[PDB]
Amino acid sequence: NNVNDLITVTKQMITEGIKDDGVIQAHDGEHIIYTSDFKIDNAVKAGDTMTVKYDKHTIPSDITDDFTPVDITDPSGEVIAKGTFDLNTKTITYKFTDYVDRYENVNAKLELNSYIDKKEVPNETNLNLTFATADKETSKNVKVEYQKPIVKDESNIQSIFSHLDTTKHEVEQTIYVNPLKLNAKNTNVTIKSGGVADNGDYYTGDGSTIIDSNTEIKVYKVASGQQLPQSNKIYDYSQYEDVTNSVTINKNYGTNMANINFGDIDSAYIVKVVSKYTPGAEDDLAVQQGVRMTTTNKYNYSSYAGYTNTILSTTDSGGGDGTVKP
Amino acid sequence: SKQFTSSTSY
Ligand SMILES: [Mg+2]
Repeated sequence: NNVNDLITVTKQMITEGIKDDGVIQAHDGEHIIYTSDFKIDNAVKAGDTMTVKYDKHTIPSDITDDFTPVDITDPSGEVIAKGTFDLNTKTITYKFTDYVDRYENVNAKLELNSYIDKKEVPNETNLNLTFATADKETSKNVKVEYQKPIVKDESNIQSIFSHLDTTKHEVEQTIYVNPLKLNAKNTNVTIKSGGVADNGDYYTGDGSTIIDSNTEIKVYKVASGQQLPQSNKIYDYSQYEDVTNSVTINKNYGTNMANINFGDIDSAYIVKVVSKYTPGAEDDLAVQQGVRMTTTNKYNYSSYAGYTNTILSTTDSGGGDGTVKP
Repeated sequence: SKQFTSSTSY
């Protein structure tokens, strides 16, 4: 019962969530906003469906798996349509309720947020984004930019939050240690709740995590000819060398603070940390965790590099209205 | 509900 041909799109556009500069700052958490205004033909009836298509390179939620499309509701809360999302086709199917049997001259407005899908965009690139409402397409050219490591002599590090589970209250951090493959002497990495400044200085910050013996920490060695994705997200760990049992890990080094002793290294490593957080903290954006890399430089003192992640959120909207059928 | 992403603190 697809009625895309009965949906008339009167306005649609793609806009950037933080700054209109033609560049999606994906590691700054910059979202993409797709807005669509459309009319629903009077012939549309309960159970009929329409579709909304996201660009293949975008995804409604970057770090959670729990996306459910927002209802389309009228001003008093009547549900006009219920939506289901197919991740594989990047498509919402909206199914109309008997609202459309009781009202006519029905129109609706969708505001759908999305992020760069790191699986589809492993490295920086130019994209021609194309979104669609009921098969009516609109496009926007953008560049995707990712972050760079903080570099101080041979200390060089970067990290992202790569997953968030709001049911089990776990957050996953993916850390690139020495991505530049430098000769990093006496390498130690600290992971801590709250903040680590670019120069390694600790700060309390505005979020927290819980780090203890039940924190999960895995460490992988990257070969000299292996290239890490700029997205900072690893979807398959199988081609890297698991060296978790060959480095020293102290999950209780300090208060909510773990550290890893690497010694002298000449290679990049990936560290994946799964820590807990305070239930509900995601609604206050109060989940924050940082990393510090220390090495000994050629002048016999320590060089530090720091990196901190936090979370951002968006909320879709779907509204409509109509006049009562006599 | 909400949809989420990772960001950088500075
Ligand atoms: Mg921008």
